[PDB]
Amino acid sequence: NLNMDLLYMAAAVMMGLAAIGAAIGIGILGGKFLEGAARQPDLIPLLRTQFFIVMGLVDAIPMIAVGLGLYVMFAVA
Amino acid sequence: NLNMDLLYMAAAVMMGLAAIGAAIGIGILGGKFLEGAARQPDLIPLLRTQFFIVMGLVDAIPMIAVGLGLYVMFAV
Amino acid sequence: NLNMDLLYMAAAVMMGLAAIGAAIGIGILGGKFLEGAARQPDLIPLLRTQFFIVMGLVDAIPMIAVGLGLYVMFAVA
Amino acid sequence: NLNMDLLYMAAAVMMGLAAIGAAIGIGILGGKFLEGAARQPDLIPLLRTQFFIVMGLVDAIPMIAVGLGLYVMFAVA
Amino acid sequence: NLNMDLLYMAAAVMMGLAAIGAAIGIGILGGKFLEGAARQPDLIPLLRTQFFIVMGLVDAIPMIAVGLGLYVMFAVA
Amino acid sequence: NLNMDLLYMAAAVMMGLAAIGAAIGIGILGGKFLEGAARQPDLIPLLRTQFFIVMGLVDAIPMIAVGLGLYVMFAVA
Amino acid sequence: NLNMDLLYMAAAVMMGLAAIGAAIGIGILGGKFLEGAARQPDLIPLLRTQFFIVMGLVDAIPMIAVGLGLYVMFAVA
Amino acid sequence: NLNMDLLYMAAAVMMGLAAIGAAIGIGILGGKFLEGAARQPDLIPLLRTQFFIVMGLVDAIPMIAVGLGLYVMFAVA
Amino acid sequence: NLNMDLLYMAAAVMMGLAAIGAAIGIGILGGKFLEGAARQPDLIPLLRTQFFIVMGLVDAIPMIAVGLGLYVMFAVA
Amino acid sequence: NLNMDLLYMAAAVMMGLAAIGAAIGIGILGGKFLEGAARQPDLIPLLRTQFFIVMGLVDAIPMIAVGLGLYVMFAVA
Amino acid sequence: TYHLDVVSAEQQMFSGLVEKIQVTGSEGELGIYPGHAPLLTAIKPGMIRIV
Amino acid sequence: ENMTPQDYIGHHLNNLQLDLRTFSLVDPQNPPATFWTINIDSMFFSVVLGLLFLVLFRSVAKKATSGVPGKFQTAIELVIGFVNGSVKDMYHGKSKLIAPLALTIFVWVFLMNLMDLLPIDLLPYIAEHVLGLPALRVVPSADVNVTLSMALGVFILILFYSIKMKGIGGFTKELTLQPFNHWAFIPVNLILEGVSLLSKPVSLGLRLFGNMYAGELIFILIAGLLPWWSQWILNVPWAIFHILIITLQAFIFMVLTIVYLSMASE
Repeated sequence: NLNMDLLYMAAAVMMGLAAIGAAIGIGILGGKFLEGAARQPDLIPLLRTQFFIVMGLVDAIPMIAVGLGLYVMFAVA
Repeated sequence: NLNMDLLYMAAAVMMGLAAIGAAIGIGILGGKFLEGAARQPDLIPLLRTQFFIVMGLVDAIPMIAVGLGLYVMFAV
Repeated sequence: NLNMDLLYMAAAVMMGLAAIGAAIGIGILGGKFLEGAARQPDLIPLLRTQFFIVMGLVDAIPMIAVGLGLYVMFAVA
Repeated sequence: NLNMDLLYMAAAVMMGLAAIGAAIGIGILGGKFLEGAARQPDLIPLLRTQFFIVMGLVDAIPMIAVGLGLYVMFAVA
Repeated sequence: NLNMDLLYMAAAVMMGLAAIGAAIGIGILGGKFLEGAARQPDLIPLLRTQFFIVMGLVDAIPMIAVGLGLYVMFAVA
Repeated sequence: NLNMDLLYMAAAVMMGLAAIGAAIGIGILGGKFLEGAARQPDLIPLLRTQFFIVMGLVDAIPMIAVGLGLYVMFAVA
Repeated sequence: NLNMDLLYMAAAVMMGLAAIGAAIGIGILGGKFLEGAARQPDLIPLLRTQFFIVMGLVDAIPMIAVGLGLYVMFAVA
Repeated sequence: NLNMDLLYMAAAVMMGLAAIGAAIGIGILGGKFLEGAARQPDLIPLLRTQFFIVMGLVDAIPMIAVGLGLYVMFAVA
Repeated sequence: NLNMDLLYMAAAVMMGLAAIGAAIGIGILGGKFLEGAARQPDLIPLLRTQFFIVMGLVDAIPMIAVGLGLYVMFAVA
Repeated sequence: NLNMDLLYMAAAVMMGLAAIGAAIGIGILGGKFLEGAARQPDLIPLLRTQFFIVMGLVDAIPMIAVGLGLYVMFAVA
Repeated sequence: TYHLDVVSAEQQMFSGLVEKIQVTGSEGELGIYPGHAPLLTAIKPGMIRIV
Repeated sequence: ENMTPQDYIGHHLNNLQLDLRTFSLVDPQNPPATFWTINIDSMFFSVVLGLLFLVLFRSVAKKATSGVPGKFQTAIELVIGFVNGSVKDMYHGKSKLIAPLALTIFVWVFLMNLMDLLPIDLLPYIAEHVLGLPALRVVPSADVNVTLSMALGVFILILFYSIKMKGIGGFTKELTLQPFNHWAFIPVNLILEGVSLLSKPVSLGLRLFGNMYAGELIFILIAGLLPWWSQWILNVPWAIFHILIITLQAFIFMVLTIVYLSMASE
């Protein structure tokens, strides 16, 4: 009935917003690391590890959104 | 039942906007953090503290939005 | 029933928009504060105090929006 | 009945947009002010005066928006 | 009849967008003004005049939108 | 009902989008103008003339939407 | 009747989007032009020519979009 | 009644999105080209020729979007 | 059979979002490419190869979206 | 029946948001990579390796959204 | 730490290893720490102070 | 008096149109649907302003001496110098047409816009009561036609210059080849060049009309809605703004006309 038709739309919009936010934030974080590595390569691993540290926090909420969209689509239907 | 799909839609809107804000503001912050570390490589532990301090403020409202989305989704 | 199913969306819009605005404004302010503290580390307490001064100005209206959204959701139902 | 219900959404959109606009504009202005104060700590009393001069122009329209949103929410309801 | 409710929503959208633009553009302009006044603190009366000169150009269309929204809200509805 | 209010909503869309675009574009232009004037405080008339050229070019197209929205509101609706 | 009435809203959406895109793009272009003319004041007539060259490229798609919206709102409506 | 009307609505949204994308992309590309022209004015004949090639890639997709929108408007009717 | 009309809107939104994303991404990439060619004009044929390599990635999702929207528009509808 | 109309729209929204976010993030990252490569030639392979490393993280949620929209379109509808 | 030199065309003013310095840069006051990235700036008249 | 502000606004947005065929005064209550009904109010004020301009410029040109300049002659010498300096800045050709054309455009457009500063109801009340005309609006610039006629005349001048100084061969060459110069893009080149070419004068005319129209309607709304005691606090801050608006818009029209003509010719 209408239930699944609306639930697929809800999962689609939630996961789309999550993907947009995660992709743009990770791209900015990566671009700053790229400029910092271009400036002086002797600090590349240090900036690359702090990049992992920050990127860990970046994906926090987007992955909650992704998981709840998956739940809506696959268990609520 | 009939309004449930609408409950899920409102929860999805809240959880999408919260993720949008929590991604973009922390990305903006982390860019400056990375550049400041790239300038002052010794002060990195010092700067990380302030970064966490302000990150505590940034997540404040996205976490309210996520908790209310979870309440609407599962608790009603 | 029919009456209550729409007030949660009135709460949802206000709280999503308030979260987006407050988070992005606080991110910009914190980014500039971090830049200033990266230029002159010794001024960090003064810059921190000025940032805490301005931050209360930043999140005044978003807090009104969050308060009225919680009021609607938990007293108007 | 829709005459009562729809007015809350019309105020919700107004009080979301006004908050987003005021938050972004004040964040950008405050960031520039913070960077200027960081570079030139002697000029802080002058830059603060000019910041408060300019900030009253940013809030001019968003405060009309928030007042009309309160009016629509409460008086006409 | 129900027709009256949509006029409020249209005025709400128009005024909210007008406030978003009037806040953000003025914020950017004021941030540049403050950045330029920090450098040359003796040139504030001239930069302040030019800032007003451009700021008049900025908000004109938002002023039109706000006036039309006030008209739609009060006189028509 | 469907006749007048949809026209009002269309006009509101026109004159909110036009205000957004014109305000943001003029703020962007005025930021670079004010930045130039701080670097070369003598060349101000020449730079402001070029700014007037660009300001006219920017303002030309949103005014199409503004005038057409006024037409839609009053002549049509 | 609703059939023609909604066409006004469709044209409103189309030309508002066209106006926002054109205004923002031309504002960015003009800001870069102003900064360039502020770095090299003797060069202004060349940069202005180049700016016109690129502006003729920018506006073409917004211009045709606005023209087609005018078509839908006048010839069709 | 509402079949052709919705056809026009779909064409409107399609062409508006296409105009937004084209305007923003060409604005960014032209701004960077203007800056590169400003740095080395004597190199403009080469940078302009490369900008034309890149702007062709920019224009490639909004033109098929606009062509399909025109097809929807005129041919499908 | 109302089924046909919604498919055109579904194709239109897909193709418009694809056009926005691809045009803005390609403009951002090409702007840095042009600035780099401005700085080191002898390296242009190498930067063109690198730019093509990167551009082959930017258009990955947008070309899939455009193909699928074109499929929906003709084969399915 | 009613299912396919809404399912195609949900898949379209999901894929469009994915194409927006992935394109924007890859554009920013590639712009920084190109600016670094222009800054320091002969390090292009190292910077390309790092850029690929970041790009693998960037596209992840966009690729999940693309895959799930394909799944909806060609399995569910 | 880093090795600070203070010199003029006529004379060497100071030379020695230094943990940190305070110096007035062209656009504002600046502090230098060991491992600082390469930097070039004029300095306005005034005190430079050293540890 | 009894009136709905909606109708008060309605009357002011109407024009003393008159049928060219039958010579009959149209009324604001019922508009006919015949094309040839000249809108008299804007045109009547519009040529009057041009007559005043011509009269003043002749009254000063007929006496000006290279000796001690008068206080009155100085404003005209200043405006002549300003227009001449703008032309010399953005035009190098030998055409004697450009400078007087720009001078006329600047002065006439400035005069037309100035009418908006006047009280909105003064002249319309006079025309309705003393004379008896059904309708009147006195700012000529707010007419789309005055703007579009001037823009189309400038476009005709641009075409003439492209054909003559730039050349018809140099016009077909630019239209076909530029900006991409390749035969694959030539059909695209024609469309882009035509779209931009027609965009320029439409942009001029509709920019001027939008400015004047959106100032006049703001004045009309302020008059119609607010009570008399409160009108001044919002009317006065707007006229000060609109003075700069009208000056800037006349300057923009003149300079953009100069730019377009110079780009067409050279």
